[PDB]
Parts: sequence; C-alpha cells; structure tokens
Amino acid sequence: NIQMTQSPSAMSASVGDRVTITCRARQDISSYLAWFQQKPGKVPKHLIYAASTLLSGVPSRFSGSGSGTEFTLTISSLQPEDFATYYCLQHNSYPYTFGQGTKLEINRTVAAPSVFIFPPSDEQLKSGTASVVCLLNNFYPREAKVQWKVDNALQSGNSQESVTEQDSKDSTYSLSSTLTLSKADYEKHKVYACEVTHQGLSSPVTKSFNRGEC
Amino acid sequence: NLCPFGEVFNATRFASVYAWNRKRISNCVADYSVLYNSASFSTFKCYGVSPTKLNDLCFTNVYADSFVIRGDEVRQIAPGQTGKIADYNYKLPDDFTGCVIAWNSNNLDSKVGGNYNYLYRLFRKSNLKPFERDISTEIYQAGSTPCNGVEGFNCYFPLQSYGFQPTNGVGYQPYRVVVLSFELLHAPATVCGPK
Amino acid sequence: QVQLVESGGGVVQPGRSLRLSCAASGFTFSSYGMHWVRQAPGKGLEWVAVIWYDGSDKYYADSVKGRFTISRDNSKNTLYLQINSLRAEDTAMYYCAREATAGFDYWGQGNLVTVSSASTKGPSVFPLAPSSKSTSGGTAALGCLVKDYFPEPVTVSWNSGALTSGVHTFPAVLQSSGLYSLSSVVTVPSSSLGTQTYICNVNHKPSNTKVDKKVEPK
Ligand SMILES: *[C@@H]1O[C@H](CO[C@@H]2O[C@@H](C)[C@@H](O)[C@@H](O)[C@@H]2O)[C@@H](O[C@@H]2O[C@H](CO)[C@@H](O[C@@H]3O[C@H](CO[C@H]4O[C@H](CO)[C@@H](O)[C@H](O)[C@@H]4O)[C@@H](O)[C@H](O[C@H]4O[C@H](CO)[C@@H](O)[C@H](O)[C@@H]4O)[C@@H]3O)[C@H](O)[C@H]2NC(C)=O)[C@H](O)[C@H]1NC(C)=O
Ligand SMILES: *[C@@H]1O[C@H](CO[C@@H]2O[C@@H](C)[C@@H](O)[C@@H](O)[C@@H]2O)[C@@H](O[C@@H]2O[C@H](CO)[C@@H](O)[C@H](O)[C@H]2NC(C)=O)[C@H](O)[C@H]1NC(C)=O
Ligand SMILES: [Cl-]
Ligand SMILES: [Cl-]
Ligand SMILES: [Cl-]
Ligand SMILES: [Mg+2]
Ligand SMILES: [Mg+2]
Repeated sequence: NIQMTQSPSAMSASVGDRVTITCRARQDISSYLAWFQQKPGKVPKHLIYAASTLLSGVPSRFSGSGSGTEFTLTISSLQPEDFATYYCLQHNSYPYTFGQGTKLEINRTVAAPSVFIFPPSDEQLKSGTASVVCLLNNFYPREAKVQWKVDNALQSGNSQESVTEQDSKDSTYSLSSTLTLSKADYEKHKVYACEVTHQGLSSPVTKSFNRGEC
Repeated sequence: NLCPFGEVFNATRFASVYAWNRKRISNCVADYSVLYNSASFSTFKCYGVSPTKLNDLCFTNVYADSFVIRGDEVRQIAPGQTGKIADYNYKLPDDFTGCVIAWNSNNLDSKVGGNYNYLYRLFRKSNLKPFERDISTEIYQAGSTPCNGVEGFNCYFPLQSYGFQPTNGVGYQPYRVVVLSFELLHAPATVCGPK
Repeated sequence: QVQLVESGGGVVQPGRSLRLSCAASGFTFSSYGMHWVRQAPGKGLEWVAVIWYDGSDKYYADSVKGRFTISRDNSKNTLYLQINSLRAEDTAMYYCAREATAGFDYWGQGNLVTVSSASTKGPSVFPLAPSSKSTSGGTAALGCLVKDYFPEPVTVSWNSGALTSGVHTFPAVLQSSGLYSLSSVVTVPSSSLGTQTYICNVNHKPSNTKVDKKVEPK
C-alpha cells in the first residue's frame, strides 16, 4: 500500500482565519488525491478529488492543491461548521489509503485545569476493587500530564485516561484519569496523589488524600 | 532524388504528440552532416546507425514523424522507454534504426496564459504498439464505475493540454521533434554493400 | 432519493463469522461500484474494499485481504462484506459508500461491529464524593463512576435533567476485562453542598438498568 502522512495531526484556529493542512504520499500518486471531512460520530463527507476538484455543493473556501507526493488543503475564512477532522485519501492505485487525519479545533486563551482527587467509595471497596479518580477540569490547550503517586511511588500501567471534546461554550477540555487497584493493594498504602502538569500552571499541581482520613 | 526534409523540419504547423504526423519518403539522398552538425538541435540521437554513417544507409523508405512535446519528455522518444508519452502517445519499436532530433520551440509554441492547442494522452487501457496512433477521446474509467459519457471522479477526459507558457522552465517548454526511421524491404535499414 | 441501509453488525465472538449488508434504493444499483470504509473506536478512517459495478473486479486493503470478501447481489440491490475468523482488529464502524462520477456521494448510516467475548452487563454506580475541604465561596466537584458495563452506551443525567451546567460526562474506556467504564462529574458551589442534593441518573438500555445514585459529602 502507499503510505499517506498528514501534518499536523491537530491544529487550532479561529473563525475567519486561513488554515493549511499537508498530506504527503510515500510514493508518487500524480494528482489523484481526495479530501474528506468528518465530525465526531458522523458519516464522512467527500470534499475534493483529483487534488483540486470540488465536489458539487462544496464551498470554494476549501482549496486543494499539489501533485506527485506533496498536497495541501487550504481553508480560507473559517466558518464555525469547519471545525472537524480532515482526511486525505490517495485514489491513484489500489488499495486506496487514507492519511491519519488532522483535527481542526477552536483556538482560545490558555486555561489551567482545576484538579480534584476522589478516593474509592466504601461500597466499591466492599466489592474487592478500588478506583481512584483524578479530574482535570476546564483547561486549554489539550496537552496535559497526569502522574499517579502512591506513598511517593510512581504508578505505571494501572490507570486509564479519558478526555472530553471541546466544550460547546468555553472550548475547554476536561480529563479523567482513573487508577485501578485491588482492595488489598489499596489498603496496603496510605498516601494517594495525582500530580498534574499543564502549560497554564506555573508549577505542577498535586492533589492528594490519605486512605481512611476525611 | 533529394530528401524533402525542408517540408518536415520547416513545416508551417506541427502536430500534437497524441495525433503525431507521419510523412513517408522514398529512397533519397541528403547531406545528413548539415543536420547533425547544426547547433539548432538540442537533441540528435541515433539508433542502429551512427550519425556519420547515415549517408551509407541502404533503405527503401524513411518515415519522418513529427510532433510537439515538453522538454523533459524528449528522453522518452527512444526505444525501450516508459512514461506517458512512450506508453500512450508515441512508441518506437525495439529494432528502430534512425534518429531522434529535437529543438526548443518556445518562441513559436508558447502563449501567454497557456497554449491550449498542444495535447497529450494521459491514460489508456493498454500501452500503444510501436508506431500505433490513438486519436480517440472517450472518457477514461479510472475507478469501479462506468463513466457513460460523463466526466468527474475517476472519469477523466483522456487528453491533457500542455499549456506552454513563455516563462516556463526549459523542461516544461515546447520542443519540436522529428523522428527519422529507415526501412529496407520492410525490415530495419543497414549499411549494405562493400564497407 | 438515494438510500444505503446497513445491517448485520453487533457484538460477535472472536473466531466467528459475519456478513454486513448494505441495501440500496433510489438508484440503478448495477451502474455503480461500491466501497467499504471503516473506523475503529477513537481511530481514523480506513479503506477496506471496492467492488466493480458489475461484480467483476474486487480490491482489498492489505490488512483485510484473505479474511474479508466483498460481494454484491444486483438482483437484490445489495452490497455485502463477509468477515471470517473475527478478531479484535476488526472491531469498527463500517460504512458503505457509492462511487459515482460525482464522487463518494452517498454513504450508509454505519454499522458497528464489536468483536468481544463479553456478555451484556449493567453498570455498578459508585459516588465520587465532594471533598470535605471544600471551603465557602469556593467550587466543589462531585460525580459518579459508572463501572463494568457492556455493551455501550450508558447515559447519565443529574437531578433528573435539571442540573446541566458544569456537567462533564467522559467517553467510555474499554477495560482489560472487556467491560466499559466512565465517570460523570459536575462542579457546584461549595456553599450548596449542605442545602442542595445531587443525584446521578444512569441508564443502560441493553440491560434495562436504571440507577439513581445520591452523591453526598461523606
Ligand atoms: C529550415 O529553414 C532554415 C532557415 O529558416 C530561417 O532561419 C531560421 C533560423 C528561422 O529564423 C526560420 O524562422 C527562418 O525562416 C534553414 O536554415 C539554414 O540552415 C543551414 C544549416 O544549419 C545553414 O547553413 C549554414 O550556413 C552558414 C552561413 O550562413 C550565412 O550565409 C547564408 C548564405 O550563404 C545566409 O543564408 C545565412 O543567413 C548566414 O548569413 C555556414 O557558415 C554554415 O557552415 C558552417 O557551420 C557548420 C556547422 O553549422 C559547419 O559544419 C560548416 O563546416 C561551416 O563551418 C552552414 O552551412 C543556413 O545558413 C541556414 N539559413 C538561414 C537563412 O538561416 C534550414 O536549413 C531549413 N531546414 C531544412 C531541414 O531544410
Ligand atoms: C491562538 O490564540 C492565541 C491567543 O490569542 C487570543 O485568543 C485568540 C483566540 C484570539 O481571540 C486573539 O485575539 C487573542 O489575543 C494566539 O497567541 C497570540 O498570537 C499573537 C500573534 O502571533 C501574538 O501577538 C500574541 O502575543 C499571542 N498571545 C499569547 C498570549 O501568546 C495564537 O497565535 C493563536 N494560534 C493560532 C494558530 O492562531
Ligand atoms: Cl509507501
Ligand atoms: Cl487506509
Ligand atoms: Cl446485568
Ligand atoms: Mg491509517
Ligand atoms: Mg521482413
């Protein structure tokens, strides 16, 4: 297959801005490159084929160009409906192949997360498992690091993260990190800490609790 | 019998490569050195014969084929080449005996904004055979859906315009090409008789 | 009105087989080649296969060739994708698309294929209690952990739909057990922790589960 690589993988911008997305083919694909738009959970929409031909009905603020191995999608004067993920696809030879996508998100001022830590409930502990939850609320931009410490020992491999899409009103993200332990491992230790590093914070913010305290 | 090469090299019009022109010339005499030694040619390549031995070729007919391509495609006018020109427009046989002559024609064949007159074939269902010509204009089906006479996605008009602009780089400027092929009794010409 | 209606997905056990269908209406089906594309959960688009308008030529992504078969029954106006020996890499939303001179101009609605050994299971709901250090004038966070359910989705509301501001319900995560888990959180004034009550309403249709969990300061 012909490998397609888009860059960047994500970018932020505002209504009225011009944006440029790049798609590179590892082999020459002449001018036969298509562009698609997809919004979360929705069917993809074909925008461009043969590098620069708009499908009927597609606004001309979407402009495709390039040939051979280097291609660009330029969106002039962004409108609110344009924030979405964009995919290229070479249609020069079989099998057709997609790039990995570029997410176009709404730019806004930096905001630090408000951080919260939640011990496992007594009810869950009765069941044999302990979930410790760390919440990072209303931050921007998306990049954030969450490190779990249990009696100052760094945790690896026992937590999962989940992030919301940009908030419909303030365009921030929120993130949950969940540390999962057996009841015995949880009751073996005292200090549970979530350390958060984010561009909006001067220094990392740590929230902690001691097992059994209030 | 002097070879009528004035009609070939100095013709008033040149064909598009997809519709390349052939003039068939009976056995004739010509001073090939005035051609081979002319600074007006940017390419003068021969096959099955050396340029200094053209005068000694024994032949029954010479075919003079001529057309316009862009500069970076002159390399495709040779035996055993591949590419859109050699595969879909003008194909030489493996046992070609004769020469390929080209010169830059930017002063005659470019036009500001583009020349829509000169075209080449972009796609074909199969490669051309040697010295085959294809002037059809059927919409080319590149995908899984019959075009049925409508242009669009994976359904392409099969010819492309060169759009020769005077300020193009030399590799994208027009070149006029003359191909001389020498045949002796329907086989390739050779240098015959006492050496 | 061109329509493409997909069926045949759902939860299927590893190693088994399935056939997705894409029923076409409103156009001459036999005049169009057809494609399958897919999207694994949280991932990008992937091209899967194409079949000629007349069922002749067929092409496949390198990663699916041999185990996937694309086919069509023009007498039934239907496109098919058959998968043998299902595995986790096959889990995805599968879309059919028509190839026309106009482009990829019509799509099926998508059918989700979930390759899993799990059975349907309603969630356990635990409180995420507000911290006792929530001082007056400040903001408190509270929530519900919705753990160990299958398949997706669950829905979460707060106070039967009255509390919407500051609610964040996170995307589900697939645990190594094969069951999903998510949290839903809300921030409220700390001063309200005494007066106002907070209840999360968790609904899981596949198990006919409804749980109202009251979240209180411990
Ligand atoms: C096609 O038509 C050509 C003429 O067309 C006009 O000119 C061209 C440049 C365009 O502008 C076109 O639009 C015009 O309509 C015709 O050109 C002729 O080509 C031959 C071969 O190159 C030339 O012969 C050389 O002549 C010079 C001397 O030229 C001067 O004197 C003559 C009169 O005697 C004048 O007519 C000229 O204008 C010049 O003032 C010789 O010195 C030279 O020999 C030397 O150089 C060669 C290497 O090139 C060596 O091998 C020799 O040993 C010598 O060292 C050539 O003999 C001829 O000048 C030229 N005529 C014109 C008017 O330009 C071309 O032949 C036609 N093609 C065919 C296939 O018929
Ligand atoms: C993303 O935005 C930042 C911040 O700019 C603010 O938010 C925007 C959404 C818009 O409303 C601006 O008017 C706001 O000021 C941009 O950073 C600024 O960039 C300009 C131009 O380079 C620079 O002069 C400022 O100093 C920057 N401000 C800060 C705080 O760094 C950033 O450029 C935007 N990103 C993109 C890709 O457009
Ligand atoms: Cl490649
Ligand atoms: Cl792909
Ligand atoms: Cl259950
Ligand atoms: Mg990919
Ligand atoms: Mg013979």
